[PDB]
Amino acid sequence: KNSLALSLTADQMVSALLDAEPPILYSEYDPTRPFSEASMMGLLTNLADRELVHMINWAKRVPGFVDLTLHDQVHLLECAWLEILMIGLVWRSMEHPGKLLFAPNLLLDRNQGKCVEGMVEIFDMLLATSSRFRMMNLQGEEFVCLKSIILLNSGVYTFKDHIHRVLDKITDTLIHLMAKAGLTLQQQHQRLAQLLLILSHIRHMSNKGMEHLYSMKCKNVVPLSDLLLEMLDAHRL
Amino acid sequence: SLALSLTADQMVSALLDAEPPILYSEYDPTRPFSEASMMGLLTNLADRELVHMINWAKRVPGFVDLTLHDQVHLLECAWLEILMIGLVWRSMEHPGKLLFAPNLLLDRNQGKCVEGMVEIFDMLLATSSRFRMMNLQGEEFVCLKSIILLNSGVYTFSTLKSLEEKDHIHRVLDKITDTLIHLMAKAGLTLQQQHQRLAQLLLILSHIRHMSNKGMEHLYSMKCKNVVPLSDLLLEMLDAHR
Amino acid sequence: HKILHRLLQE
Amino acid sequence: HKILHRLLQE
Ligand SMILES: C[C@H]1CCC[C@H](O)CCCCCc2cc(O)cc(O)c2C(=O)O1
Ligand SMILES: C[C@H]1CCC[C@H](O)CCCCCc2cc(O)cc(O)c2C(=O)O1
Repeated sequence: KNSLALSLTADQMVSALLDAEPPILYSEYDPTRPFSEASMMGLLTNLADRELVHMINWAKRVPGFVDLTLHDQVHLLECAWLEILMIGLVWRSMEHPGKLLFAPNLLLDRNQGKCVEGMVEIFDMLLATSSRFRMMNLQGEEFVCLKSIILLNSGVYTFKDHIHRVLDKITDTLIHLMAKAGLTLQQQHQRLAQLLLILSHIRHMSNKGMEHLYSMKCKNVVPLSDLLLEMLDAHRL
Repeated sequence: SLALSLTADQMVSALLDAEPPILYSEYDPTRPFSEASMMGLLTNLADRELVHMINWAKRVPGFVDLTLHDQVHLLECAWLEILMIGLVWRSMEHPGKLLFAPNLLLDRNQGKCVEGMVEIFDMLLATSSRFRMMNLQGEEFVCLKSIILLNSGVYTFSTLKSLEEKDHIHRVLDKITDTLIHLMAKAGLTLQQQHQRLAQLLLILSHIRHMSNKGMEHLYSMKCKNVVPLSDLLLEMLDAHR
Repeated sequence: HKILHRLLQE
Repeated sequence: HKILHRLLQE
């Protein structure tokens, strides 16, 4: 019954999460520009589908996740999947002010966002989040913490004790990293708050994104994988 | 800006003093419920709460230091989240019930009287349960409600100067964090427990955002279905969410 | 001219 | 029956 996750030290937690990180994937090598709405959405949904497969395998490696029942694992992923894709995108884009690095060969700006109906608004939100992270000098070790927090937190209220203990362990780990980096006590708690508050904006973006995906499903122009269709349906949206 | 010159005790006092009142519903318990009348009651209440909310916002330290357009944006983004956290707070001592008003307690079964409403009830009830599990204190609640006002629209705001407007908000947010930690330290919590509880509290804001997003889509559909007339204020609020 | 705008003034 | 089930179990 007892989870190995709770017995980990902060360094073991950090190391486990870094090791669990999924790879950065590529989009198609076709240099045809500009995009159409259909072709841009085609590339993005294809990429989302491939990242999702790696995400499900990453989640299995987040300490404490596989201690849950299969059904609780499914609920958490269904609730958090787009938030997790988005935080990853924002992290990848951080060193590219003004652009979203969907893939190393698919770096888009907000103007290209306009290629898709209803999309530029989402681009703008993601770009703002990227800029915020850049201005806070977000570190990779903090990023992997925040991403695992999303996985565990987003669905937890729509069910928990194990999950909340694991979340606590990740808070300890985040604070560990900030003290390690030289921040005073007051700076550590201020920074902890700043980071967690961004998670509210990520939830908002995910919810807007889910409405966008639904409309795309309804427009029935862009083929969507069965996996993407099932993740969308979970939101009964 | 005196807002940044407040001690933690002073921030708590300011927020506590600013608190709006608990309103009553015009609930006529003799009138048989319809979907139209229940949504009649809820939107009427929301409209009255919104007026007090606007005036409460003026009293949150730092808020009136913002330009008027920035104040409008923040309340436009946060209004339903702020209503919801208040409802959940009122409902905390009523397991399985939402205390919209002292004379209007509804459970999930009554929520089904409106299409698409029961799912939202369930999320609100779950939040209330969480608040109860955590033994949320009134002083913590007013801090969190002011955090929502200042945070929810801070990333959806022109020029390099419009950015300075955002910087003031972040400084006030940091003061409220300092205040939350101060409260927990005063409650005898260890450093580790303080950081853990701060996280627990701020993570609930993500769920409140979610509920507000879902509620906004619900309100939009009610407007389209046109079975309950909507106050002009409520319509403009909805309209700001596009 | 938004209602919210006016109330924030008045 | 969900792709998600298969992926979580593979
Ligand atoms: C810009 C956003 C639009 C979501 C709505 C879209 O309707 C959802 C389908 C497109 C998902 C694109 C995407 C792929 C990916 O690998 C990582 C991501 O963060 C995103 C993503 O954020 O898509
Ligand atoms: C149950 C929820 C439905 C939102 C969607 C509804 O469609 C939005 C309109 C109904 C608002 C009801 C309400 C009134 C109030 O004073 C405080 C509140 O927290 C709520 C509220 O949370 O309404």
